[PDB]
Amino acid sequence: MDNRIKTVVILGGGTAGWMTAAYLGKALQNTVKIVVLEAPTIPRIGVGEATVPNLQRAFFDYLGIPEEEWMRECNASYKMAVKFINWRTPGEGSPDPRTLDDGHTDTFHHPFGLLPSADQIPLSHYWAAKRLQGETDENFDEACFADTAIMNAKKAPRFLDMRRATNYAWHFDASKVAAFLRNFAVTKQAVEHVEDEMTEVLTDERGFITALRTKSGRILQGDLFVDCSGFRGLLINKAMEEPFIDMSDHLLCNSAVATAVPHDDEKNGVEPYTSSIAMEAGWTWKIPMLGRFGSGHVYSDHFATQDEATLAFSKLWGLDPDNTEFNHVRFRVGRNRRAWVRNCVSVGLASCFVEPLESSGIYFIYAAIHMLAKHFPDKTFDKVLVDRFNREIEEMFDDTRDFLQAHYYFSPRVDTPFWRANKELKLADSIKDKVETYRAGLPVNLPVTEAEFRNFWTNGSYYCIFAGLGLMPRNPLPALAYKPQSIAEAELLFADVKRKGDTLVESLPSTYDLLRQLHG
Amino acid sequence: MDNRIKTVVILGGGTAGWMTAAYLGKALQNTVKIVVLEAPTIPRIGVGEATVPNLQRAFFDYLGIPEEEWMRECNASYKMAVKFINWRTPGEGSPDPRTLDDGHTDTFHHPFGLLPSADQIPLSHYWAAKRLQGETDENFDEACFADTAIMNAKKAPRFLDMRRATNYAWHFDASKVAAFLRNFAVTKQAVEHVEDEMTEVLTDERGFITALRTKSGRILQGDLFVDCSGFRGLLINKAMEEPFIDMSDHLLCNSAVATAVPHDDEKNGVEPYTSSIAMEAGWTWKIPMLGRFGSGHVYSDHFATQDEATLAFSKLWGLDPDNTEFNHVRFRVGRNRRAWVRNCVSVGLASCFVEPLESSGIYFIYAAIHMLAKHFPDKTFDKVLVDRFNREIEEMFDDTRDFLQAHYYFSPRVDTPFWRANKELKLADSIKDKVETYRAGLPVNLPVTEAEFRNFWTNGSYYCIFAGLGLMPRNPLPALAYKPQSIAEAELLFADVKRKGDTLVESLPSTYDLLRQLHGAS
Ligand SMILES: Cc1cc2c(cc1C)N(C[C@H](O)[C@H](O)[C@H](O)COP(=O)(O)OP(=O)(O)OC[C@H]1O[C@@H](n3cnc4c(N)ncnc43)[C@H](O)[C@@H]1O)c1[nH]c(=O)[nH]c(=O)c1N2
Ligand SMILES: Cc1cc2c(cc1C)N(C[C@H](O)[C@H](O)[C@H](O)COP(=O)(O)OP(=O)(O)OC[C@H]1O[C@@H](n3cnc4c(N)ncnc43)[C@H](O)[C@@H]1O)c1[nH]c(=O)[nH]c(=O)c1N2
Repeated sequence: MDNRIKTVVILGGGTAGWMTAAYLGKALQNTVKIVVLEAPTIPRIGVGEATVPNLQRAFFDYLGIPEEEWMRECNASYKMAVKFINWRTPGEGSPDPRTLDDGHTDTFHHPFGLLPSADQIPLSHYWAAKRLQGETDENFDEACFADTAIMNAKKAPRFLDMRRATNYAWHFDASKVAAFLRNFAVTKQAVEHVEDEMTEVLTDERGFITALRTKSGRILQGDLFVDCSGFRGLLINKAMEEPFIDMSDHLLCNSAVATAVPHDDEKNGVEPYTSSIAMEAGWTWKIPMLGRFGSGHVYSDHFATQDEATLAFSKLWGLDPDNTEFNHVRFRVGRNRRAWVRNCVSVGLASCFVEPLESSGIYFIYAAIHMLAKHFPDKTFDKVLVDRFNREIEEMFDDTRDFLQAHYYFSPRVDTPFWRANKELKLADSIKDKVETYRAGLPVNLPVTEAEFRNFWTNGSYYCIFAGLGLMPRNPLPALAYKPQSIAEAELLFADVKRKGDTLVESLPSTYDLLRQLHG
Repeated sequence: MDNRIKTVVILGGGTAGWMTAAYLGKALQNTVKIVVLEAPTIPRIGVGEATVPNLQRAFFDYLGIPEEEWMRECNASYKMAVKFINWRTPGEGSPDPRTLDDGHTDTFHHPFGLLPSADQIPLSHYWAAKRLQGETDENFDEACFADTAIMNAKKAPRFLDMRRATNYAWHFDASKVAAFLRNFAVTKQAVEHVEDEMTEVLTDERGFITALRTKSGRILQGDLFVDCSGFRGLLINKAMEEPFIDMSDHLLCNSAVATAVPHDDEKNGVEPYTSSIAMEAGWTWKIPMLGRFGSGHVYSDHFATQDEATLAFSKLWGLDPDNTEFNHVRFRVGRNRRAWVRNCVSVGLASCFVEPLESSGIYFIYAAIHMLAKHFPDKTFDKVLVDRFNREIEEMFDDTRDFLQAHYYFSPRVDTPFWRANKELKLADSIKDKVETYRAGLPVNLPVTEAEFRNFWTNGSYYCIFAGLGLMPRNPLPALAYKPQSIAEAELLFADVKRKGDTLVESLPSTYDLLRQLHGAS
């Protein structure tokens, strides 16, 4: 008896939809019919985008697509961290860092460099102990990651022989990634591409979807439906009546204004990182690419009108407020009660979302798809398959939401009503527990070298954001008081970070030069 | 004012005690005074203990003690698995397997070999699909591990050149491991050994221990106390008054009768595995070493009297009850509500315990030790360090309690009250959750190759036990129906098991011959 899913209908032709078609195309080995229904009429988000390092391994590698192939197609650039600018100090927006009391610029990094360990203790803890004992004033990113010296010099993460120097994620234009995966899906995975608008969702009496009707009159039948229709959530929210859980009491930002600023790569090179530039009522991203950089001011629409934000955004880069090609989007912050209901699976903005502070959005998509491939059902829609998928989404999303909440709740700024309101907010119990662990000087979420998605943000990453913002431990890791040999060892690791950080800038090619050989 | 712990007092000098002293002696880098108070007691028959593969990485390697060096000191032998004999068929115990309704012997293995994967799916899942679809008649352990063929031939997990062939753990007389560690702490880390009986625990107004009185009139001052006093929990249960949570409503067995049996190694060879031989009111371990095997009937004393168990144990091996030297113990099952209270940390039998069906005892020691070192305090005894250590202990203990529940609740024997009463136990929520996941065809706790202690028992292990006992998923993993190529890729994996089983059975030395060379007996 064949009780398999025979047809999969994906509603949506943005990044979520085509990622889904590309990945299920590879995963279901031409046993299922895959249809993408997408309205050219209804724009897709596409704003210039950044990612995290597992993208290549957990997605493109699955598709059999080498990095340098996809990268060359979407004008892709290298990302080694998020660099935070003017998060600690008061004032209006500026690209340039204000000065701290110690005379350092108000900047701190969030690299993806893995912290070295000595005696089963990561370097961060050795660094925190010397700090709290008055034996060093040096900053955490400068002391613990060579990457920092590479980024400040704007050098690349690869040599010209393409030998890897450091860990890195990607910047790219979303549209181009969408377009690349659309061609891939259609011409290599044989996905049917339907260009039209859905007008009606047909369900049966048990509340399962049977087809989507299009304005042209075609009826697209299917056994499984994936909702990549964006924030409107036309299947999961509208048709299935799954409620969205609003979480504007955990993160306040709900709006953005973006554009693509052109840029002189011969003069200033290219920064190999995403900058996140604090503002009075939020922050602004900057995503360097060959010839241009994407940017956008994320803000709360309770603390600023579309005007003020557009104006502050425009001031930042010296843009004309009245004749610029702006991109205004209001966004959901939260997750659906249940991500997958009956025979509808939400993926993308139809599912969960947080502001783009740590580049969560594309990660969420390929993690949800992977979760769906693993729990892929037949027509009986086993309750346990659906519920384990849903528990996995739930955990992945709360992990990230708390890590983001950590960026705002510990910030010292109190100059504007936005920043003050970010301290009135209640922290989820799980983040408070981790803060407690941290304050006791213990590690939070030690790395383990699938289940990455459950605990994606490691000790290294909590230290960048806590110690960067100035949240320190109450005291040093107590065990270190008994470990004079391990402390000496860690002095060698600290030297090793400086000697490597010195050696690589002298030998490494600039980011621009590396993007020259890669691209046109 | 220096806030560090200057003196650590360990009560007890069995395995828990001397592992604690040696590990702390390395971890605290001679900045702390370590004192072991323990009573001489007496010397007893070594009924043998079995272990799991991390013992060397997580403990002996930390101390810089090479495998061969410590094995040579405790007549150790190799363990590639636990082998379950007659857990599916009724009747009195026999070392020899009974024959199942389908013609197979009633034996199944729990190896330590990690499973291979095709398309991010464990080979177990390919086996279960074929099995539920009628495409293989083969057992899980035969299908998915070459260790099964190596064990059936009694071949060693290493070659004579000492090159590794399989994953394994150890068999040994733990009294000797304790004596070897005692020597190492005393000669190489200047531990203070006080051979005396503790008679009083002194405490201050806030409930903290300040010193231990001995019979001879010592008052041993300390800042941190480790309770390694055994089941008595003299510090954590008596002095600190921390309740033990009895958990005999999750696992029934609470007793053991054990002896060491001389063995003809030139005749029978040496099994590289621990055997679990099902009995009417329990089960009996067989833990081979060179020259003898340790053995012991674990039982519930609600369902059997000591004399009954002891007689059934003897009959199993053809022993003369009156001419055999037995050790007899009644053990508690559970954990202390908090393993660490104030300045008293409990380790070993003083802390938590479960029957030794899957070799949890020494594991619980070095795991808790490791957790103590990670959360090692000063004299402020920050309540977050104490609470996180306790969190880890109970998560470690529940993982293992869950795993052991799976062994009994899914046994299809109904022939005696003991076996029936196993099926009227309440499963914990988390083991029930795993069963559901398994029953839906999904993986259970997928492997990821520190934090191993959270999630130690992985998908392979849950399949060895579930499938061994007869609990199958209700239907294959559904994704597999859509993956004709992955299925074919797993067929090659199945073939690599068979071939590697053929080669290693031909090329490996007998476990006997390897032991002879390692212990220098030939
Ligand atoms: C301001 C901002 C900034 C970022 C991000 C979001 C936001 C709001 N993200 C998230 C990321 O952009 C997002 O995950 C995808 O790129 C686009 O999401 P979707 O495909 O789900 O919806 P999207 O809205 O993009 O597409 C919806 C699709 O559904 C179709 N549709 C809707 N209604 C229809 C109907 N009735 N009939 C037919 N079709 C219909 C649309 O036409 C379209 O094809 C992100 N992530 C990241 O990793 N790093 C980053 O830097 C950012 N940056
Ligand atoms: C039946 C059975 C079978 C097994 C196991 C246990 C049991 C009960 N174990 C567990 C393992 O054998 C055990 O945990 C350790 O070997 C010994 O643990 P302790 O040191 O905590 O107790 P243990 O009882 O050995 O030591 C207590 C110490 O405290 C001392 N003491 C008590 N009161 C005192 C006082 N007032 N003053 C001074 N000193 C005092 C004692 O004298 C002794 O030195 C096991 N594990 C495993 O990993 N695999 C296996 O196969 C088995 N098998």
